[PDB]
Amino acid sequence: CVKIEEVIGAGEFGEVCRGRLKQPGRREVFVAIKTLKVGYTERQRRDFLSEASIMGQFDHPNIIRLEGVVTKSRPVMILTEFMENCALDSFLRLNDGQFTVIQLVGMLRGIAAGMKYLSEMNYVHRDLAARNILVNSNLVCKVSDFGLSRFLEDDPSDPTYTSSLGGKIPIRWTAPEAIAYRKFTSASDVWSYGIVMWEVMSYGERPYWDMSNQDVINAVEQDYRLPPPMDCPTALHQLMLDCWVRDRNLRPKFSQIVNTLDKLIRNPASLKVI
Ligand SMILES: *CC(=O)Nc1ccc2c(Nc3ccccc3)ncnc2c1
Repeated sequence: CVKIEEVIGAGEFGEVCRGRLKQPGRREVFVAIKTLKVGYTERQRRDFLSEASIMGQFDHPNIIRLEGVVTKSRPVMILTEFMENCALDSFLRLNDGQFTVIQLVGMLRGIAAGMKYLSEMNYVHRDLAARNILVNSNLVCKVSDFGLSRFLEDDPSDPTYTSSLGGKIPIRWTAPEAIAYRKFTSASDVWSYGIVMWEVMSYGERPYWDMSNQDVINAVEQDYRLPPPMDCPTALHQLMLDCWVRDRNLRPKFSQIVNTLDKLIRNPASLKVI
């Protein structure tokens, strides 16, 4: 059924590799295979498999699909569909200025559609960032998690994640109430989405640049907000500003985000105003 082709990276419970899957009756496809490390503990086997149960609960075109889970043979495997263009952040950094605005709004509409599905089921992601968005050959963007351990680290002195009692926290992507009081809701994912919008419109620039993680929290509290990226339509920036309102009750819902993006797609002339 499954054959590993090449080790593409490492995960927190073992290795992550590219391979092939032969379904009985269906055509052979390229898949991503997660393996459990040799000499694993009772907790590690439970934690690795529980992450498959979370992913296995979702069926949507903009959410990474779980093909199957191997449990009979040791080491155990998690099998998901292959995403040829890899992580959205690196993909945009390599393809700088190569897409029209319509194509970028299309990428954003998919992420928003995927996040709307998650919000319906009262699922809070807690780590929505372009680094956790996977892209396929048809440029379809999918909300991911529990993937590669490695990620882009622009400056280890202002790391992407800061350790917290409950969990790791990505300062630049997290809502100020989430940072301050661990108030993680679908409204704090909306703040993260706004950050993702800015990542997509800037072709993978670092949110807040040179500013330290502490300077970000302070600037945000003093009502600073990221400026519009170069040649970004005003409507999109205004949408990012709605996502970044301090009052979390005024931020749009993911269904409202989808509707605004569909409205901009229906009237493409509106996207000329910069
Ligand atoms: C270029 C590159 O590294 N491409 C990748 C990386 C990761 C990945 C994954 N990750 C994943 C997420 C959750 C569970 C298991 C694996 N899936 C699909 N394609 C890729 C491509």
